[PDB]
Amino acid sequence: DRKLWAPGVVAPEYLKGDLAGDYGWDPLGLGADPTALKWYRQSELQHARWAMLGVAGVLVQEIVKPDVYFYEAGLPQNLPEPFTNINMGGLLAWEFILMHWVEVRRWQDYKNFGSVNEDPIFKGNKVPNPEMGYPGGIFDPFGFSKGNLKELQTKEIKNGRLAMIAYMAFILQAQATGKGPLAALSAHLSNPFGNNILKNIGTCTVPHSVDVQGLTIPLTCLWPGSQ
Amino acid sequence: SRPLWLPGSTPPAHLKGDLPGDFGFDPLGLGANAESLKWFKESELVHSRWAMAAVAGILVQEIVRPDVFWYNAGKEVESPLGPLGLLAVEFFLMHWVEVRRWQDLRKPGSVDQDPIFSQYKLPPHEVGYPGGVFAPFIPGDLAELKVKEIKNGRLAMLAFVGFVMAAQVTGKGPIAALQEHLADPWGTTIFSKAAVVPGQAVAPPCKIPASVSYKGIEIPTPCFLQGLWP
Amino acid sequence: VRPVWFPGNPPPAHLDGSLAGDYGFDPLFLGQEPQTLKWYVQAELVHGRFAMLGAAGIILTSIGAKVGLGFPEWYDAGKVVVEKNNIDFPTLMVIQFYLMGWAETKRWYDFKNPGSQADGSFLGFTEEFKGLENGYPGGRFFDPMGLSRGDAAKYQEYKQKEVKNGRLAMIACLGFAAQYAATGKGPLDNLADHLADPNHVNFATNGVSIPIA
Ligand code: CHL
Ligand code: CHL
Ligand code: CHL
Ligand code: CLA
Ligand code: CLA
Ligand SMILES: CC(/C=C/C=C(C)/C=C/[C@@]12O[C@]1(C)C[C@@H](O)CC2(C)C)=C\C=C\C=C(C)\C=C\C=C(C)\C=C\[C@@]12O[C@]1(C)C[C@@H](O)CC2(C)C
Ligand SMILES: CC(/C=C/C=C(C)/C=C/[C@@]12O[C@]1(C)C[C@@H](O)CC2(C)C)=C\C=C\C=C(C)\C=C\C=C(C)\C=C\[C@@]12O[C@]1(C)C[C@@H](O)CC2(C)C
Repeated sequence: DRKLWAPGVVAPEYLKGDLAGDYGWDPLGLGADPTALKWYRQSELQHARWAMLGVAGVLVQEIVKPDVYFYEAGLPQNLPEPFTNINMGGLLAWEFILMHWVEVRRWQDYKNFGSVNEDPIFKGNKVPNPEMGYPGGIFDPFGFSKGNLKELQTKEIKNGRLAMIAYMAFILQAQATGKGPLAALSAHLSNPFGNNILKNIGTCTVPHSVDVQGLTIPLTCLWPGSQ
Repeated sequence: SRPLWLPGSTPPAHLKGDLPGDFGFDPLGLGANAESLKWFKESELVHSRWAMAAVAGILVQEIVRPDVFWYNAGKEVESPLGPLGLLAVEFFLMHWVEVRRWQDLRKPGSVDQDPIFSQYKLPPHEVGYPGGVFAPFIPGDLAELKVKEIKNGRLAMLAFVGFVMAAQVTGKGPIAALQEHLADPWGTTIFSKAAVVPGQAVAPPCKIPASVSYKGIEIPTPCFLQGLWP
Repeated sequence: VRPVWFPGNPPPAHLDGSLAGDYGFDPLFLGQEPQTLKWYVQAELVHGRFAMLGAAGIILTSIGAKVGLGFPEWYDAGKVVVEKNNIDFPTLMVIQFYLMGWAETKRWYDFKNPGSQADGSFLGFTEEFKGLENGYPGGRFFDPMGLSRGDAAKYQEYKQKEVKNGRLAMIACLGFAAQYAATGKGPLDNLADHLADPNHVNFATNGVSIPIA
């Protein structure tokens, strides 16, 4: 009885509203295999949660530091004063080691549900992990999981899906116009007709490559825009 | 039921925890064959035991003798016994020791008797764990000690390989390299001196000389797989 | 049931999926006769195994050339090795055919009369040359680690892996020859050029592969 993505369209058999934010939308039928549907659901949560942090970071960073131009914020010379011109090789080493541990733990949970709940060092500590992708426990200090969990999952995925669309709008707008999200919004308001996608779509403002501390990094736009 | 290398995984069938240090790690299934595992069991102990002695020696050499580079100790050392005099004693002594150990691995209990002296003999034992004269003193339970031996041994095997690649890349000793890391931890990692991306590849230079002149002959000294370095 | 090279086309009758890497690809019915199929199964493995050695050797030496270690290109190594080391080519060629002839004749008469080479005639070796299957010698000489004597399920998995990497290597060795003829540069020299400008540097623009271009 739930509303579907389009009017008068039959939902797939395997989509029966069990998961949150289920509109019965699967034109490519990628969820037919039950095991594949679980894995894709996790990746949707990862993209949804990472994207929401991405959108929040870009917007908040723009307000606090208007001039950083997040697209270029990755360059070492643009880092804050304490970290300015830090050796990117050492900086990457921290991320690889720390992310490899965290992500393998999450991965092992998917392979064998409930195996990696307990802390490895300090015996006794555990997380409830009521459902895959929702560890809870220490990950939910405020205890919002208690109550109408199903509704909260719906709110999370719907906002997360919007963030995914929104963030890729930031990327394409930066590539085409060379301005951040808020800056582009101001430009449209000033001259709604003269300054819009109909004009900017034909230009890609990203240089072919950059030199990061002597290492050349290729760069590209998402379409063959006029460099 | 027992701690595993990857918690939550299922150990392979051929691994059941009987051997010390059996944490169920065998992704390639090299130990599936019963006879192959028996041989591989011996080599792990021998490799680990050699590595532990070697790693301890290199550290002690640097502390006691900081000037000499353990990598260059081969040519630096001078003794009256000469190059080939040392090698001759080493070959014959090692040939005897290794063959006897090898014979016990094939047919256990046949080389326990002392050749020269009749009265002395080695008590019954397991392959790879000789007893009696070799083990005058045992701090505690053997089962616990065997696990301690392999775990330290496995770490030592990795440690020695760390010395070689650090020595070849940084051209320094183990402790000297560590002091460099503590000085500038961010700018000294392998990530901070090498990187490969589509279109460019930067690798550290091999700091060991290509060739070594030692008593009128030239000894090649190649960096290990220098062409595949990151 | 099992996947096939051309989805929707029933596999040939003589290909029942028992062999490793079987996708029912035999459009010309070259292996319809059961006895001839045994000969080609082993011919494919020998071709695949040599190609894997060839591809790995060509790739590794090419990396040595690009990095500047001084290795010559695979198409010049033969001339360089002979001249630099002062080797008589006809003597080296003859030695190869004695060693290959002895080793490969033994493989020939094991195919004709399986188990015949494990009779102790050759230096008293009686079990290292018995053979496990067609094209899979086994034994403690050709399989010292006993990966064919351990788990049965995983050994069948390796047979699938061996043939597919062998077929991929065979295609690669054809790529090395075709690329050298069209371009006249080394394998990784071509790879570097493609990564530089993939759009404007490839076979469609080399001026050879597509003459009408
Ligand atoms: C969510 C992650 C993330 C995203 C979306 C971006 C996005 C961006 N960064 Mg940023 N970065 C990110 C993380 C990081 N960046 C940096 C460091 C930098 C620098 C130094 C620079 C950027 C730049 C860029 C731009 C790259 C444009 C492009 O086409 O690149 C994609 C180009 C590629 C060649 C890679 C495409 C494939 C894929 C993304 C990488 C996959 C690699 C594999 C893991 C390798 C595996 C190897 C095998 C053998 C095991 C863009 C704004 C550049 C910029 O500002 O330009 C104006 C720039 O100079 N970033 C670090 C290190 C702390 C990150 C760590 O996570
Ligand atoms: C575990 C054994 C062992 C190891 C790992 C090393 C390692 C090293 N030695 Mg040392 N040595 C070893 C034993 C010995 N060395 C020497 C004498 C020297 C000298 C004189 C020199 C080195 C040098 C070196 C370095 C570079 C070697 C190289 O690239 O050679 C490339 C490879 C070769 C030259 C030959 C490789 C031989 C092969 C691996 C084994 C051959 C087995 C025999 C045929 C079997 C018969 C012998 C008996 C004993 C079993 C490297 C740190 C050099 C150095 O200081 O560089 C900075 C150097 O000049 N070593 C002696 C005294 C005879 C040893 C006795 O055991
Ligand atoms: C009547 C003569 C006669 C003929 C024509 C053959 C022919 C053959 N026999 Mg032989 N045999 C013969 C008599 C006998 N054979 C055997 C026992 C065997 C056995 C057990 C085997 C053969 C095999 C073979 C084949 C080897 C193919 C090859 O490429 O070899 C290449 C030849 C060589 C590698 C050796 C010769 C090399 C060179 C001419 C001499 C070099 C000498 C120098 C000292 C080299 C030193 C180098 C060092 C220092 C680096 C070949 C069809 C083999 C085969 O294929 O079986 C299926 C095999 O396994 N024969 C006995 C003993 C009962 C014989 C008695 O008369
Ligand atoms: C069938 C669609 C189509 C195709 C195949 C092309 C092909 C091309 N366009 Mg054109 N273009 C189109 C439609 C299309 N265009 C439309 C509808 C517009 C008005 C928005 C433009 C505006 C435009 C500009 C301003 C420029 C090009 C240029 C180009 C070249 C590629 C480089 C570039 O920057 O493209 C960028 C073009 C796009 C990303 C348009 C993608 C259109 C998709 C495929 C169709 C669906 C669009 C959809 C209805 C939404 C429209 C906008 C929306 C706000 C309503 C290439 C010859 C460049 C050129 O002339 O180089 C010499 C150039 O500068 N196009
Ligand atoms: C794998 C073992 C090994 C090897 C091959 C070497 C090799 C070397 N060491 Mg090192 N060393 C080691 C372990 C090893 N060491 C250990 C474990 C220690 C700590 C105790 C040391 C402490 C040490 C010092 C303090 C010095 C060296 C030095 C040397 C060099 C000259 C040796 C010499 O002149 O001996 C001459 C030989 C003798 C005077 C008689 C030695 C008799 C020994 C003690 C008999 C041991 C027998 C016993 C059964 C062995 C069990 C272990 C074994 C199976 C691994 C040479 C490169 C010297 C150096 O740096 O030169 C540049 C140096 O000063 N080593
Ligand atoms: C993860 C993500 C973004 C992450 C961004 C991050 C971390 C950004 C970080 C930083 O920016 C900061 C904060 C500050 C900067 O200074 C630095 C960087 C580092 C740049 C986006 C995902 C974005 C993901 C997107 C847009 C995915 C869209 C998927 C769609 C539409 C799929 C549709 C369908 O597949 C279905 C569902 C079913 C099928 O039947 C039919 C079809 C149609 C195939
Ligand atoms: C491509 C190839 C074969 C392809 C066969 C195909 C598609 C067959 C297709 C079909 O038949 C089927 C299946 C079924 C039929 O119904 C239909 C058709 C369509 C007929 C073999 C390559 C086979 C390739 C091989 C064996 C390559 C070996 C290479 C070696 C040994 C190289 C050695 C060296 O390179 C080093 C290492 C260093 C250098 O310096 C020196 C040298 C000597 C050059």
